[PDB]
Amino acid sequence: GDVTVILNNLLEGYDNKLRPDIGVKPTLIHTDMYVNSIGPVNAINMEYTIDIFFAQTWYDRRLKFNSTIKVLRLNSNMVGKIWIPDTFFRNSKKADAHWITTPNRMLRIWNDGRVLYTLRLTIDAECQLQLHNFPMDEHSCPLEFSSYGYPREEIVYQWKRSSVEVGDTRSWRLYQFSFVGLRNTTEVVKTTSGDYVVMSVYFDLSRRMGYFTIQTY
Amino acid sequence: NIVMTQSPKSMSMSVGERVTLSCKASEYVGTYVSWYQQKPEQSPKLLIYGASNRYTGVPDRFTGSGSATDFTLTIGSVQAEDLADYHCGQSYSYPTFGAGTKLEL
Amino acid sequence: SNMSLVKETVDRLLKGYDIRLRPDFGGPPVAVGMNIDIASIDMVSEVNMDYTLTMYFQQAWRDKRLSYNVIPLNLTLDNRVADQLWVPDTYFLNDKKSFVHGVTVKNRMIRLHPDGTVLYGLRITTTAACMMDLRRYPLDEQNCTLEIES
Amino acid sequence: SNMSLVKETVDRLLKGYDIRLRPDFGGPPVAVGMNIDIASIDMVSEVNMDYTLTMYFQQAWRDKRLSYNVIPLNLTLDNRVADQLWVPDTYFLNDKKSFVHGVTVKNRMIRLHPDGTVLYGLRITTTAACMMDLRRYPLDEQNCTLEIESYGYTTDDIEFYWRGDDNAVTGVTKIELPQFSIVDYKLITKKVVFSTGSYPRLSLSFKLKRNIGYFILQTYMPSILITILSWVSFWINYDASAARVALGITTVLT
Amino acid sequence: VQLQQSGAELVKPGASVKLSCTASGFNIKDTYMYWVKQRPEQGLEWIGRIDPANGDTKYDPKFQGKATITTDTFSNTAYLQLSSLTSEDTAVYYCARKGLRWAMDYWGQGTSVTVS
Amino acid sequence: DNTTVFTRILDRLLDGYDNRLRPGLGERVTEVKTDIFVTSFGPVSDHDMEYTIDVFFRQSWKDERLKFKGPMTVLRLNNLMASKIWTPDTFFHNGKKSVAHNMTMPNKLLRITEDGTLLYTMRLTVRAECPMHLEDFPMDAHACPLKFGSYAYTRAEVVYEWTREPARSV
Amino acid sequence: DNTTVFTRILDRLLDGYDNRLRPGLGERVTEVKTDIFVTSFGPVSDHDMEYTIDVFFRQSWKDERLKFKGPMTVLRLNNLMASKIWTPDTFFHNGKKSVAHNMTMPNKLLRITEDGTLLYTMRLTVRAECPMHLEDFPMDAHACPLKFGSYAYTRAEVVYEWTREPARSVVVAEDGSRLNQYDLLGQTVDSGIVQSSTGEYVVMTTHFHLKRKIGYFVIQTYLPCIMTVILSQVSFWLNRESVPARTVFGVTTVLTMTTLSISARNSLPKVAYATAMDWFIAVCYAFVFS
Amino acid sequence: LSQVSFWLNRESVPARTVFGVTTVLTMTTLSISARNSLPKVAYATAMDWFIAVCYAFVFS
Ligand SMILES: *[C@@H]1O[C@H](CO)[C@@H](O[C@@H]2O[C@H](CO)[C@@H](O[C@@H]3O[C@H](CO[C@H]4O[C@H](CO[C@H]5O[C@H](CO)[C@@H](O)[C@H](O)[C@@H]5O[C@H]5O[C@H](CO)[C@@H](O)[C@H](O)[C@@H]5O)[C@@H](O)[C@H](O[C@H]5O[C@H](CO)[C@@H](O)[C@H](O)[C@@H]5O)[C@@H]4O)[C@@H](O)[C@H](O[C@H]4O[C@H](CO)[C@@H](O)[C@H](O)[C@@H]4O[C@H]4O[C@H](CO)[C@@H](O)[C@H](O)[C@@H]4O[C@H]4O[C@H](CO)[C@@H](O)[C@H](O)[C@@H]4O)[C@@H]3O)[C@H](O)[C@H]2NC(C)=O)[C@H](O)[C@H]1NC(C)=O
Ligand SMILES: *[C@@H]1O[C@H](CO)[C@@H](O[C@@H]2O[C@H](CO)[C@@H](O[C@@H]3O[C@H](CO[C@H]4O[C@H](CO)[C@@H](O)[C@H](O)[C@@H]4O)[C@@H](O)[C@H](O[C@H]4O[C@H](CO)[C@@H](O)[C@H](O)[C@@H]4O)[C@@H]3O)[C@H](O)[C@H]2NC(C)=O)[C@H](O)[C@H]1NC(C)=O
Ligand SMILES: *[C@@H]1O[C@H](CO)[C@@H](O[C@@H]2O[C@H](CO)[C@@H](O[C@@H]3O[C@H](CO[C@H]4O[C@H](CO)[C@@H](O)[C@H](O)[C@@H]4O)[C@@H](O)[C@H](O[C@H]4O[C@H](CO)[C@@H](O)[C@H](O)[C@@H]4O)[C@@H]3O)[C@H](O)[C@H]2NC(C)=O)[C@H](O)[C@H]1NC(C)=O
Ligand SMILES: *[C@@H]1O[C@H](CO)[C@@H](O[C@@H]2O[C@H](CO)[C@@H](O)[C@H](O)[C@H]2NC(C)=O)[C@H](O)[C@H]1NC(C)=O
Ligand SMILES: *[C@@H]1O[C@H](CO)[C@@H](O[C@@H]2O[C@H](CO)[C@@H](O)[C@H](O)[C@H]2NC(C)=O)[C@H](O)[C@H]1NC(C)=O
Ligand SMILES: *[C@@H]1O[C@H](CO)[C@@H](O[C@@H]2O[C@H](CO)[C@@H](O)[C@H](O)[C@H]2NC(C)=O)[C@H](O)[C@H]1NC(C)=O
Ligand SMILES: Cc1ccccc1-n1c(C)nc2ccccc2c1=O
Ligand SMILES: Cc1ccccc1-n1c(C)nc2ccccc2c1=O
Repeated sequence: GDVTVILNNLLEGYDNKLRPDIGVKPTLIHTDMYVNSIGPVNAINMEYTIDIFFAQTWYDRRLKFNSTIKVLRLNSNMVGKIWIPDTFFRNSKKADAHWITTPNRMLRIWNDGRVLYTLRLTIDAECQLQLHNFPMDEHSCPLEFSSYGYPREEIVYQWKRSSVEVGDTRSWRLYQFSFVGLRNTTEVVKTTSGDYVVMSVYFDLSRRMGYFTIQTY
Repeated sequence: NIVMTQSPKSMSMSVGERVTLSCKASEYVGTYVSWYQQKPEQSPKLLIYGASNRYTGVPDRFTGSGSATDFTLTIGSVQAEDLADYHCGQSYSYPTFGAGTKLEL
Repeated sequence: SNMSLVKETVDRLLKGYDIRLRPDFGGPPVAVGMNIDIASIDMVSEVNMDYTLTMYFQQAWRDKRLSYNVIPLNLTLDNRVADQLWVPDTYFLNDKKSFVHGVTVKNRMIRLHPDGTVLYGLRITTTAACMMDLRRYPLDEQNCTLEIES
Repeated sequence: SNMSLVKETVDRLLKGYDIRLRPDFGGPPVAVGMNIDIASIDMVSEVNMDYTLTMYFQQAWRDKRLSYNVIPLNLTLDNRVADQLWVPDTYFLNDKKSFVHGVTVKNRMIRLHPDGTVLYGLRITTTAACMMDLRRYPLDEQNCTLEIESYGYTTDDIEFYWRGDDNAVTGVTKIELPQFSIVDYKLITKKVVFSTGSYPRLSLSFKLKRNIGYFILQTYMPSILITILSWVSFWINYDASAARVALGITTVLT
Repeated sequence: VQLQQSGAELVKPGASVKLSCTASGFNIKDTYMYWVKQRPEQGLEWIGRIDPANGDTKYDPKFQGKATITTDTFSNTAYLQLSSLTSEDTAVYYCARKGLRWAMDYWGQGTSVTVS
Repeated sequence: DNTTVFTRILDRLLDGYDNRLRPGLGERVTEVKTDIFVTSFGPVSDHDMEYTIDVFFRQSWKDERLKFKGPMTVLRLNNLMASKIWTPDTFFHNGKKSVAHNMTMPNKLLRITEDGTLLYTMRLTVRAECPMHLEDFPMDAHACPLKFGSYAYTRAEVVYEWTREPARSV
Repeated sequence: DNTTVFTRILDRLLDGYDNRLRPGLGERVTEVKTDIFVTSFGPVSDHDMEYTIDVFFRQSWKDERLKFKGPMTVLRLNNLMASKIWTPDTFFHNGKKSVAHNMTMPNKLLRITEDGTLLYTMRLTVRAECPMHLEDFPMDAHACPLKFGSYAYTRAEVVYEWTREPARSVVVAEDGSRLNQYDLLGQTVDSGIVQSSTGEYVVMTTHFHLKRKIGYFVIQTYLPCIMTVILSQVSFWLNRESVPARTVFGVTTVLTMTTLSISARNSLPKVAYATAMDWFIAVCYAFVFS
Repeated sequence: LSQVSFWLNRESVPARTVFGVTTVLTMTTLSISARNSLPKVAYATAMDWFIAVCYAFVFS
C-alpha cells in the first residue's frame, strides 16, 4: 500500500548513472564473503573453482525515507534501477551468477539510506601453481576483486571484522588438497586508468599425498 | 577465356519436326548459359536464360537443358517463323558466344 | 549542490545526442588511441592452431558533443551509459571466439573528460587463430598476433 | 500505393491485439497442425544416449483477429513481427539442449493468409535423449523418438494434429547416417495426463538399424586372426617351451 | 525497356569513332552495360563491359586499348570510343543490358560501322 | 467478442499492481505450496560428484490483489504474464548450473483462479552437487540431495510447504 | 551543426517506415546482389563431416523509401541502423552452426546511397555440413558445398544474384588458409531453385574443391606397415634350428599389425565400408600371416 | 595365469620368467586403468584393496 508510495518517491528524479557522493568524497563499500565450497583445483589449467555469496553494503543518501517501516526487503526486481558498484574479480578466468528460478540477488534498503546488496557467484579463479616439491607442494592462492572504472578517489573497499566466513569444509570438492585457513588483505595497484583499491582473500591449501602415493610411488 | 563450341554449324528441317541444338563449354560454366535468336537484319533476342528458363514472351515450344559443360536447346515442332541464327553464350565468366547455328527448312 | 550540477550536466550532454553519427560526422576522421594491458595468455594449443589471451582493452577518442566546462572533475559514469554513446566498431579479424566478462556487472568502463575526451575500456578474452609452422617442432619459434581493425 | 495499403492493413491488424490471449480464448480449442522437414540427423551417441536432428518445424493455425480482406495476396512479414503475435507454446519433452539458428537473422518464418491462417516456421536443432538398449550391440536396432507437447494449454485449449497425417514429415529417405540406416518411422497422436491436466502430444519415431561392416573391420576380424595365431602353437614341437609360451602370452595380451 | 543507339556512320581508316547508347525506362547505374561486335556472317564477340555506378571497365584481351567504354549517368547513356580503325573493324556494334542471371536481356538496334 | 472483455479484465488486474511487493506484505506471511514432477533423473557424474535432473517445478500461492469475476473460473494465461506479477524467487541451495528451457517458447505456465490462487510451473534441468563417500566403491549407495528455498525472503516473510502429503509431493 | 542536418535527414528517412514490408512488396520482385569474401577457410573435421569458414557476407539491394538528398552521396551509418530497416533474411541451407561476431560491437556495416541502394555486410563464421565419400581415403578429393538463400521469401518475392561475374564473386584471401590436412584447389559457384514444402526458393551454391594431403598417412601408417612386412620376411633368413627366434618374430609382427590396424581407423569416421588404407593394411596382415 | 606357472617344469626357466613378468605388467596396467575411472580421492576403495591383494598374489 504505502510501501509502493515510498518506492515511487525514492526512484523519482533518481539517476543511477551517478555514484552517491559523485563530487564530494569516495564511496566506501564494506564487503562480506560466505564461501559455500572451494571446487576442484586442476593444476593442468592452474585454476580453482569457488562458490560464494558476495555481500556489498554502502550508503546512498538519495535512498533515504521516513516511515514506520525501518527496512525495505526487496528482490532482484529493483537492483537494476539504483546505482550498483561495478565490482569485478581480477584473477578470474571466468565467472557467472545464478539465474534459476530467478536472479539470485537480494536488495535491502534501511531507513537511513544504508544499502545491502547480495548475490550468489561461482568463480573459476586463476592462480599460478609453482609445482616444485609436487606432490609435497603447498599453495596459498588468492581471490582478488576491485572496481573496474572507479579509482581510489571514487570507491574504497573495506573488510568487515568478520568479513570472510566458511561453511563446514566436509562437503567441499578438495581431493588433492586440504583447507588449512585463510586471510584477507588490501592494497592499491597502479594501472593506465588510475589507482585502484584491490581487495584480496588468500586460501591456504596443502596437498595431501594419498592419491599419488598409491598411483605412482 | 571459355570457348563455347556450338554444333551443328547449320541444319535444315521441315515444319513440324523436333530439332536439338547443342552447345559445348570448354571449362565449367554451371547453369549460366543463355540462348539467343537472331533473325536476319535484327538484333538478338534472349530466349533461354539460366540454363532452362524461358524468357517472358517466349513460346512454350522452346526449351533448354544441360549443366556443367554440356547444354542443349530443343525446338519442338518448329514453325516457319523459327528460321534464324541461334547463338549460345556463357556468362559464368566474361561473356563468350558460340559461333552460331543457321536454321533453314 | 554538486550532485545537482553533475546531474544537469549529464542530462544536457545526453539530450539530443544522435548515437547514429560518429563525432565529426562530415568532417575529418576521428582519431582513436588504443591501449592494451595483457592480463594473461592462457592456452597456446597446437591442435587448434590458436591461443587465448585476456586483456584490458582501452580506447580513447575526442567527442566534442560530450564536452563540459561547469565542473572541473572527470565524470566516471555507470557503464550502462555506454549503450547511449557512440563508440568505435573495433573488431579483431583473426579471433575465433570472444566475450566480455560480465560478473558482477559487465566489465566495461566509460569516463568523460571536460574537453570531450572519452575513455572506453573493456575486459576481453579472445581465442585468436595462429597458424603454427611445426617443421622444426619442438625446436620451433611461433609468431602469433592479434589483428585490430575498424 | 499498394505498400501503403498493406502498411495500413497491418497496423489495423496489430492494433488492439492482445498477445496474452490465445485465439478463441473463451471458446473451442484452437487446432494447430504440425509439419516437419528433417534436414539431418547428425550424431547418434551411445555414450551420451542422445541424437541431434535439424529440421524445419512448421506450425499452422487460424486466428480470426488476423483476418484481412482488402489485400488479395498472402502477406509474408518480417520475422520480427512474430514477437507481437500469439504463437503456440510448443516444446519437446525429451530435448536436452536446442536452439533456433540465428544467422543471418533468426531462422523463423511468419506468413499470413486473408482468412486468418498463420504459418509459423522454425529451423531447430534438438539434442533429444535416446535411451538405447545395448544388449545386442552392435547387432542392435534402436527406437528413440521426439515428443512434441504444449506446455501450458490443456487439451481443451489446444489441439495438435499432423497436416497430411502421412506426409507431415519429409526428408527421412534422404538422411544418410554413416553408422545407422533409417528402417522405419511412424507418427502418433496421443493425450498425456499430468497432475495439472491433460495435454496433446505428438510423437515422431525412428527405427535405426546399426550397420555392422565397421565392426567387422575393427574388432571381429582381428580377434579371429588372433585365435588362428593361438592355434598355430599346436603345430610347433612340444619340446620348445619358450616359443609356445610366447605364443600363448602374446595372444592373451593382444 | 528501350535501348536507343546512334545511327550508322562512314569513316576513314585510322580515324576515331564514339558510338552512343541511350537507355530509356531504366537507370544504367542499376546494371552493367555490354558492347558486342558482329562481323557479317559470323558469331558475336564481346568487346567490353562497364559498371556505371562504379565506372570501372573490363575489356576483351583482343580489344584492350583499342576500345574505350564510358557512360554519363546524367543523360543515361553509354559510349564506345573506337580508335585507330582498320578495315577489319567493319561490323555491327550492339549495346546490351545485363539482367536475370547475366543473360543480356535487352539489346540495341545496332550501329553499322564501315571504314573505307 | 470475449476478447475485449478479457483484455479489460487483465488490464484491471494489472492496474495499480506492484510486483516488487510480495502478496500480503503488510499483515501476513506468504505461503508457497511447492511440488516437483521428475520427468527424467539424468546421468550421475562420478568425476564431478554431481547429477542431472529434469523436473516440472510447480509453485502455488495466494494473491488477493489478483481476484477477478468473469465468465471463466480459471485464466490459462500466457507465460509472459508471469513477468508482470510477483513470483517467488526460489533457488537451489546445492545447484551448480541450471537452465530454463525456452524452446520454442518459455516453458512456463501461469493459471489464475478467480479467488486469487496462482499456479506457476516451469521446466528446468538442474545440475546439483551430490557429495559421495567412495569407501565401499563400487558397492556403494548414496543419497543425492536437492535443497531449494527462497533467496532474499526470511521465514518471517515467505514459507514453503509441500502441496500434497510430503510422501507424495515428489 | 552538420550533425543536426544529418540527424534531420535520418529522422525524415525513417518517418513512416515499416521494416516489416520488403521493398516493392506487391508490385515488384526484390533482387539482392550477393558477394562473399573468405578471410579464412577453417579446418575440415573428417569425423564430423563438416568444415569451418570465415567470410564477409555482402548483400546489396534497392529500397526506394530510403532515397535522400544532402551534402553526401553515401551515408556510412552505425550498424544499429540496420535493425531499423528491412534487411534480407538469408540463411545457409547446409549450415550446422554459425555465429555472427559482435566483438567489440556487432561486426556489421550499412551504407546508404542517395539513390536508395543499400550495402549490408556482415562478418560471420559458418560450420557447414560437407558429405564425404571415403572409398579412396586417404587419396580422396571432395567438393564441400556452401548453400544459402532466403528464409520465408519465395522465388516470386526475393531473388539472389552475384554482384559481379559469377566466377569472380567468391574471393579467397591469399593468407587465409587454416587447412592443415587438405589443399584448396579452387572454388565454384552456381545458382538454382529448390522446391520446399512452403514454396519455391532461389538457392545460391558455392563448391570448394579440396584435395587431401597423403603425407601424414604415409609416414604414420604406410611406412610402419611396410616395415613390419619387411621384418616379418626377415625371419626367413634365420636358421631353421632357431624355433624360438622365428616364433617371436612372427608373433610380434602379427601383434604390431593388429595394433596398427586398430590405430589406423581411429582417425576416420565409422563408415561401413573399406577404404584404400583398409585394403593395404589387410594385404600387409595377410603377408605377415602367410 | 600367474599361478599356472607352478605347473611348468623346473627346466623351462624363461617360460616361467615370462609368465611372472607379463602377469606383473598386466596387474600394473589394470591398476592404472581401474583407478582412471574414479575421482582422484585420497583414500582407498574396496576395488583398490582387491587390486592390491591380486598384485600381492602375483608378486608372491
Ligand atoms: C554479443 O551478442 C550476445 C548475444 O546477443 C550478447 O549476449 C547477450 O547480452 C545481453 C546483454 O547483457 C543479455 O541480455 C541480458 O541478460 C540478463 C540475464 O543474463 C543471464 O541470463 C541470460 C538469459 O536471460 C533470461 O533469464 C533472465 C533471468 O532468468 C531474464 O531476466 C531474462 O530476461 C531472460 O529471460 C528470458 O529467457 C528465459 C530463458 O532463459 C525465459 O525463461 C524467460 O521467461 C524470458 O523469456 C543468459 O543468457 C545469460 O548468460 C549469458 O550471459 C552471461 C553474462 O555473464 C555469460 O556468462 C553467459 O555465458 C551467457 O553469455 C545470463 O546467465 C538480463 O538480466 C538483462 O536484462 C536486464 O537488464 C536490462 C538492461 O539493464 C534491462 O533492460 C532488462 O529489462 C533487465 O532488467 C530488468 O530485470 C532485472 C533482473 O535482475 C532487474 O534487476 C532490472 O531492475 C529490470 O527490472 C525491470 O524489468 C523487468 C523486466 O525485464 C521487470 O520484471 C521489473 O519489474 C523491472 O520493471 C539482459 O536481458 C543476453 O542474455 C546475452 N545473450 C547471450 C546468449 O549471452 C553479447 O553481450 C554481445 N556482445 C557485445 C560486445 O555486444
Ligand atoms: C518405436 O517406439 C514407439 C514407442 O513405443 C512405438 O510407438 C508405438 O506405436 C504403436 C503402433 O504403431 C502404438 O500402438 C497404437 O496404440 C493406439 C492407441 O491404443 C488405444 O487402443 C488400445 C486398444 O486397441 C488401448 O490398449 C490403448 O490404451 C489405447 O486406448 C492404437 O489405436 C493403435 O492401433 C491399434 O488399434 C487398431 C484398431 O483399428 C489396430 O488396427 C492396430 O493394429 C492396433 O491394434 C496401436 O495399437 C503405441 O501406442 C506406440 N507407443 C506409445 C508409447 O504410444 C513405435 O511403434 C516403435 N516403432 C517405430 C518404427 O517407431
Ligand atoms: C527465450 O525465448 C523467448 C521467446 O521468444 C525470448 O523472449 C523474447 O526476447 C526478445 C529479446 O528481448 C524480445 O524482443 C524484445 O522486444 C522488446 C519490446 O519489443 C516490442 O516493444 C517495443 C517498444 O518497447 C517496440 O519497439 C517493438 O516493435 C515491439 O513491439 C524490446 O525491448 C527488445 O529490444 C531490445 O533489443 C533491440 C535490438 O535492436 C533494441 O533495439 C532495444 O533497445 C532493446 O535493447 C527486443 O526487441 C521478445 O519480445 C521476447 N519474446 C516475447 C514473446 O516477448 C527470450 O529472450 C529467450 N531467452 C533466451 C535466453 O534465449
Ligand atoms: C580481515 O580484515 C579485517 C579488516 O582489515 C581484519 O580485522 C582486523 O583484525 C586484526 C587482528 O588480526 C585486529 O587487530 C584489527 O583490529 C581488525 N580490524 C578491524 C577493522 O576489524 C581481520 O584480521 C582480517 N582477517 C584475517 C586477517 O584473517
Ligand atoms: C582527468 O583526467 C586527465 C587525464 O585523462 C588528468 O590529467 C592528466 O593526468 C595525467 C596523470 O597525472 C598526466 O600525465 C597528464 O599530463 C594529465 N593531462 C592530460 C591532458 O592527460 C586530470 O588530472 C584528471 N582530472 C582529475 C580531477 O583528476
Ligand atoms: C495464398 O496461399 C494459399 C495457400 O497455399 C494459396 O492457395 C493455393 O493456391 C494454389 C494455386 O492457386 C492451389 O493449387 C492450392 O490448392 C491453394 N491452397 C489452398 C489451401 O487452397 C493462394 O493462392 C495464395 N495466394 C495467392 C494470391 O496466390
Ligand atoms: C547456503 C548457506 C550456507 C551457509 C550459511 C547460509 C547460507 N544461506 C542460506 C541458507 N540461505 C540464504 C538465503 C538468502 C541469501 C543467502 C543465504 C545463505 O547464505
Ligand atoms: C618410429 C616412427 C617415427 C615416426 C613415424 C613412424 C615411425 N614408425 C616407424 C618408422 N616404423 C614403425 C614400425 C612399426 C610400428 C610403428 C612404426 C613407427 O611408428
